[PDB]
Amino acid sequence: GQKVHPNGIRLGIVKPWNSTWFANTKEFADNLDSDFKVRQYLTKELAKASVSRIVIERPAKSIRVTIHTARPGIVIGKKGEDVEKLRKVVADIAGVPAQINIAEVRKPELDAKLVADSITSQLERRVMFRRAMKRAVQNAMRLGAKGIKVEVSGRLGGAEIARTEWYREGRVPLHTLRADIDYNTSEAHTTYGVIGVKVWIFKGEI
Amino acid sequence: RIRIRLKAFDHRLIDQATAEIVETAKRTGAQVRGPIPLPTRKERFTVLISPHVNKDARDQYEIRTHLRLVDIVEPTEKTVDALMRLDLAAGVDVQISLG
Amino acid sequence: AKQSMKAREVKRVALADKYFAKRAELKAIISDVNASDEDRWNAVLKLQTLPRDSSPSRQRNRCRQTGRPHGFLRKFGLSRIKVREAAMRGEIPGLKKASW
Amino acid sequence: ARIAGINIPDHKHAVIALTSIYGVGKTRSKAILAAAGIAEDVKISELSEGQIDTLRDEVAKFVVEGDLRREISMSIKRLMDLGCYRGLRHRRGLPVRGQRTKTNARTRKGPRKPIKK
Amino acid sequence: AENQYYGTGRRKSSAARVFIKPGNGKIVINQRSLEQYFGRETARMVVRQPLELVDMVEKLDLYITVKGGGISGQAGAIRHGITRALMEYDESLRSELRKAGFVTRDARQVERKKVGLRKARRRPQFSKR
Amino acid sequence: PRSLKKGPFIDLHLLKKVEKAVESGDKKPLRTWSRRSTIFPNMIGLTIAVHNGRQHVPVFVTDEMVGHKLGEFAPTRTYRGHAA
Amino acid sequence: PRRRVIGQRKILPDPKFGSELLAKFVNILMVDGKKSTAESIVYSALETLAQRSGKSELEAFEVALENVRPTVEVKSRRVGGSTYQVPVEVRPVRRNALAMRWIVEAARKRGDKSMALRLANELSDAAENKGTAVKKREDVHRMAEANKAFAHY
RNA sequence: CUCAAAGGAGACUGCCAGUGAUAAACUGGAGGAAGGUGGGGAUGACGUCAAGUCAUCAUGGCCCUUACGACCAGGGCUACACACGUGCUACAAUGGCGCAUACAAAGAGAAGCGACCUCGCGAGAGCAAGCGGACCUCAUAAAGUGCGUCGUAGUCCGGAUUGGAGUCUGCAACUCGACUCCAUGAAGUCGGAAUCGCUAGUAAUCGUGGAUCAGAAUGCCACGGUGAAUACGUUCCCGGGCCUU
Ligand SMILES: [K+]
Ligand SMILES: [K+]
Ligand SMILES: [K+]
Ligand SMILES: [K+]
Ligand SMILES: [K+]
Ligand SMILES: [K+]
Ligand SMILES: [K+]
Ligand SMILES: [K+]
Ligand SMILES: [K+]
Ligand SMILES: [Mg+2]
Ligand SMILES: [Mg+2]
Ligand SMILES: [Mg+2]
Ligand SMILES: [Mg+2]
Ligand SMILES: [Mg+2]
Ligand SMILES: [Mg+2]
Ligand SMILES: [Mg+2]
Ligand SMILES: [Mg+2]
Ligand SMILES: [Mg+2]
Ligand SMILES: [Mg+2]
Ligand SMILES: [Mg+2]
Ligand SMILES: [Mg+2]
Ligand SMILES: [Mg+2]
Ligand SMILES: [Mg+2]
Repeated sequence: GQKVHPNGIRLGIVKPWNSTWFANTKEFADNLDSDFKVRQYLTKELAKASVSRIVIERPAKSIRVTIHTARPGIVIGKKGEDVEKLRKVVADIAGVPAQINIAEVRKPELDAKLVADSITSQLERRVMFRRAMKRAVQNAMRLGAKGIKVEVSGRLGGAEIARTEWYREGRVPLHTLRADIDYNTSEAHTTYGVIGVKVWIFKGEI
Repeated sequence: RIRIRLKAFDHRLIDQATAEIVETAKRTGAQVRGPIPLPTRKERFTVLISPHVNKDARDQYEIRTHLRLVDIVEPTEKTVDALMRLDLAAGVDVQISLG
Repeated sequence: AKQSMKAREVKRVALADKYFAKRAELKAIISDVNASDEDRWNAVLKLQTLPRDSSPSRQRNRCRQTGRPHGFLRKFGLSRIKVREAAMRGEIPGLKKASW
Repeated sequence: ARIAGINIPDHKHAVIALTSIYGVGKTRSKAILAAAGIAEDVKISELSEGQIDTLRDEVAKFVVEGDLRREISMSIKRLMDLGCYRGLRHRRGLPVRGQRTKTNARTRKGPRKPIKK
Repeated sequence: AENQYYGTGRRKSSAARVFIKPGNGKIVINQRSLEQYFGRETARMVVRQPLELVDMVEKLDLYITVKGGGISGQAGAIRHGITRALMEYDESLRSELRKAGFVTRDARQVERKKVGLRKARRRPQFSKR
Repeated sequence: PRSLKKGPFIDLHLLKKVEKAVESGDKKPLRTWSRRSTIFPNMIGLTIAVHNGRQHVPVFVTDEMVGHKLGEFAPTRTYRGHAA
Repeated sequence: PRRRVIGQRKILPDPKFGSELLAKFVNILMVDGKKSTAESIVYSALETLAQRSGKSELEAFEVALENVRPTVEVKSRRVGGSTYQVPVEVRPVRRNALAMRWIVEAARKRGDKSMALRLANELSDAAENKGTAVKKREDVHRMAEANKAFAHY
């Protein structure tokens, strides 16, 4: 059957929120819309920067955006030129003074969003889906995840009949609430249509 | 006397803010009554989870707004100015009243 | 929703904002108990002259990311589907799965 | 026990007995009794003629029985021969106040009429 | 038997504060007499039951304030609070009170309404076709 | 219905049309799409072609039509019975 | 049920007399959870019965229950072939439950003015071995007697 | 002290007895607020039905491009010989009506909730506090209880339908809104074959709130009050699990 979202079910237990601000009903929707626009622009702009997570905070009449990246040098540029440009655009979009922080994602092979994006890029480059998933699982297991599962669904290899294929190593205990499960998805737009990728990575119980 | 009203979606964050407020208020001479835990507000939402039909398949969500009250009675001059510059953490709403 | 359907809503919001007060004072004149019997008639006739799209009752709440005119939620400004997606991704502060 | 050309029950309270007149409900009956100065819980059997005659003119103050029936028939006939939407609804026997006709509407349509072949 | 003894009683959404002291048998609930407050004979019996069990009905004076719930819930909460007050007064009555079953707090509450059901458990009428 | 304190409603364009028609001898039908306008005691005698959705049907305004809306005399749905 | 895990639920005794028997009777008579209304009806009927007879309310009620209580009923038993109506002994608790239910149903079926009056008339008829619920006990006993030959299944 | 909300304690077959293969475990007892998964929720394995959704969105391919795109007014989605599903209100006296009088929980509010006072039979209107709220408003809980009446009648049951007169929202209540007043007062007197839900604070019954929303719930989601009956048992009906043939 259908499964609960692994991040959503853990949002108050072992996982943190991606947006941390307080608002009343008067500006809640406006803040949500501005966050959506900011994340949209940042994701579109930093497509090749290996961005895994965009955290947004609103301390007081200002916006602070933390970008978790595996290529901080590419994100920042020479003496902060690119990050300054992004700060300007984010301030323009949000209508408030903006402050951009860069967080380091060491070991990108252990980050669910980055793994899914890598598999998706390979699929769009017409790499064998089996090879892509096996490589991702092997890399994560070698780096030391307690478990990983990768699932790819759609017209794999351009087949007329779509199907779902998944691989798993170690343990991925989705029913354990206190389990550190990093889960994320991605989509590849191939000439035969859309292929969906889901990645679960287990990092031990807290 | 002045009233400090603290709103937060996270009770740990609100507890940290109240602890630092009462510390920085008691250090500067003025005494503090509280902190007082006001009743938590629980806003609830129910949504249909299927894109089409299946009326009985729903997700129920809630937002918990925690509320704290801080009394500062007999505020000194060095007490008053030692409050707005504290710059509490994000996600905490602070309302100041001159009661 | 369609692009034209979204443009209709933005135009309606703009017209309502533009003609806000010019409607309010006419309605006050019409609803005035101690008003005369001919200035009331003139105000009633003038209220119809304004474009229909300037009335706030012509606006339909739509999802701010898709344009969906059904299943809207005011607290978030989104339809139920998008609210669920954002909540699961963790993008709605303080919102989690409830149980009591 | 004879008001407005009809006979009212004698074993009932005055307020209940007065409603038997077409055009008199509970509220109008209460108003008439208050105007006449008669209690509501007294049976009209134990009422002297000097109270029935004071009820009669109070009843005559209103439009009841044949006059009311003629007025209602006249208004409905006016709708029908005007031929407005309400008049057409009255002509066809369908509900006139915008109720659903896909189902229900049995009060206006009578009992069900099965289709013939 | 020289100072006030206190008990807390709870039943459904009712909470009752009971103050007990030596006396002659006068009971006040929310600044009213027992018969003035509880018009139900069942509620009166529920209130009186611990005193009848312990044979100390006319040796004590009862001062009780209650809020929440309804008549039966308030009576049960009062009974629980009276039992606790008597236990605070004398600790040898715990065995007999537990044997009578008054020490137990009745935890039965209203079951929540659930999605897809008309009530806590009543389902909508089913039809095969 | 419409509150008494607001007075009966009438569309301004139709009011102008009937004002221009009553003073003249114009007996041509007054074509209109305004079924929401109340019939006023100033256009008894001339014919108004009210829209019903797909055409304009002419109603001859009489005294007894005062107080009704123009659409009350222009039915919108065509019905002739089932299997009749 | 299959698992045999059902205990017993204690019932508070009735206010006026402290009889769980009468409390169960009130529970059976009660509709829509209106226990105070049921208690008032039962008390009025019991006082009418007590003033009609020479015994107390409890004694008259016990006489009526003794006259209405069945001893053997018939239950269906399906074996290889056809189903038989086997006579089975009724346990005392079910005897009381059936007697009360039959009395309440007969009183509801009666056509007097008030429910308390109907219940009093039904109780008096039961004490004199007349009327419904007594005819019902008789019918049950007759069926058991007619099917006595099957009292080994 | 009730309570508000943070941090802790508590329940673990922990102890006792018996049974059991020196086991797992079961039966009962003590203590305790709670006893054996304490109650309820969340949580849905590998998969199945080419199950649903190209009309939330996204997307391969196909198709239209002075039109299958775009704007507007009016109408329709509310039709009506009929058939089915899901509900509401009843058929009454365990009740209707009148007067008096108690006892809840949960929640919402700024183009918002709107008190007091006055006017109106009423829906409401005028004026105008307080409240971004444990403070103010929505907001009187109802069933209940006491007294009186109705006295088994298609009724003082029932309130459908229709005539007349109004209120409010809204440019605008004809098609096609909700509510109020006066009058009108239909079927219906417990429902064929058949069929549904429920094992305890459940069913039944009684009110209250919220989302949507200018206005427009008998639907949906949620909250308390009162508060049952019965379960001997697994032969039979339905679905399912394990071994075997
Ligand atoms: K139907
Ligand atoms: K497509
Ligand atoms: K329309
Ligand atoms: K209709
Ligand atoms: K319904
Ligand atoms: K039905
Ligand atoms: K009647
Ligand atoms: K309408
Ligand atoms: K088999
Ligand atoms: Mg589109
Ligand atoms: Mg609208
Ligand atoms: Mg009459
Ligand atoms: Mg309930
Ligand atoms: Mg179905
Ligand atoms: Mg589990
Ligand atoms: Mg299919
Ligand atoms: Mg289909
Ligand atoms: Mg249009
Ligand atoms: Mg439809
Ligand atoms: Mg009636
Ligand atoms: Mg069960
Ligand atoms: Mg609304
Ligand atoms: Mg098994």
